[PDB]
Amino acid sequence: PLPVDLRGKTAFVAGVADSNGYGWAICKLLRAAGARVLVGTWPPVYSIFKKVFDKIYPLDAVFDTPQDVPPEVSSNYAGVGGFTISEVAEAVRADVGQIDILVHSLANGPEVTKPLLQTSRKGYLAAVSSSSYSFVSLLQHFLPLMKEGGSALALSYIALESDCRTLAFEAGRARAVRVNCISAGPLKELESDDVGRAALFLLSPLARAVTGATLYVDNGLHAM
Amino acid sequence: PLPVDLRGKTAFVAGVADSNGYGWAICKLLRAAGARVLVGTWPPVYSIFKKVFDKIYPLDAVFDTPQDVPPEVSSNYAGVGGFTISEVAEAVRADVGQIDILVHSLANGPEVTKPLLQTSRKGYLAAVSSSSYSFVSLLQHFLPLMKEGGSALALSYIALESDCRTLAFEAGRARAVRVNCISAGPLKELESDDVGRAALFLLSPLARAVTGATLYVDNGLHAM
Repeated sequence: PLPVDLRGKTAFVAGVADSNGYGWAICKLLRAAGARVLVGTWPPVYSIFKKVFDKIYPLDAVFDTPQDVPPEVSSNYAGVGGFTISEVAEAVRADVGQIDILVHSLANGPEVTKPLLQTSRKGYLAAVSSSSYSFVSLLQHFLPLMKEGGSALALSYIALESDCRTLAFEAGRARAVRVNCISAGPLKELESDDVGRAALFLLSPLARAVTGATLYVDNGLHAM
Repeated sequence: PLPVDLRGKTAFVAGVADSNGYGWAICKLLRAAGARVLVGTWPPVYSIFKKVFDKIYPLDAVFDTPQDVPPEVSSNYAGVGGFTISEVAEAVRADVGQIDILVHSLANGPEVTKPLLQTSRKGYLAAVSSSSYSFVSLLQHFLPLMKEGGSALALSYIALESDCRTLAFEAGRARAVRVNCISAGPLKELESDDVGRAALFLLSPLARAVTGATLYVDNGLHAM
């Protein structure tokens, strides 16, 4: 009925913080369906890991290259091995050469919900950078490494409907790579696996004709 | 990973005209997942069937009550027995009493895509009526027979994003029924299997947290 065999494919999933998170859920769903799973985890949580997935890398998706990492954040993060997006993507390439699936688990609560008059330039751009741009970059740096017909999904929880359709167009002409987004509510009950299943579906041949879609997994919350 | 077990559930699929359509596809998919499939077919094509689905009814979703059927259509459609939406819904209720799934396959070609200045009132309202209202009515008359937590899907192929979100809200407060829509392209390419599988996903417990969604199964055509 809804067959999902990912055995031969491998996936890189960015943004795996805790256990009861949507990101972790997806790792299982992909791992269960047979895919090979590479994970990019916030540097801190990475060490308490390096000491579900077939391989893990430290990754702070808000940094693109070493030059963006401020001297303080730098030495802190100590002896971990490049955590910026360009560095992790290099590592993945050396380690597997090509991936079929790309997932970004992007949790963004505080800002971008705060009324504009109460905001600050630095804090407003930090939320844009962190809540939406990071995915653009992660895709930018991982796209040249994705098989044609690969699939990318950006997950946001707790309007990228733009970047999505746009990145769907750009990544499509580029390598015929589907790009989709899931906008979830915090976890009419909503469990991680609710997002994990919708995620799994979009990320598989089952949705081969689906790209540029934003699906709200929030029990009717959005627009209702 | 994407288990779909509909055994103890029954569905009424409206539209089913040909054998190489998305509608027919979904009947098989639902049946395959174990569901009991009730079919509403255009009166004419129904007489050929009366000679996948566990039961079929003659149905012209553009008519709500007998009084809507003009004498030219009455006498023609002959000896089929009540094909309006109110009459079919009555028959389904008598035969099974309650359904878990409702699907509408709407095919709307040339009309409604034609430039406004090039249209006529009668022809404009005729396209609204059958390309979108028919679903409102079909849902209006079937909702009372749907189990709480039921699932409804409007399929349009070859605008109604808010009409979908609206019916999602109303049917939500009402019977806690999910309402979603697929906007497909004509028959990586695009085959019934693609739509039918996305249909199956939204209609199953897998998409339990999904309502008011409009998903374009058109290889990125729309939104790009």
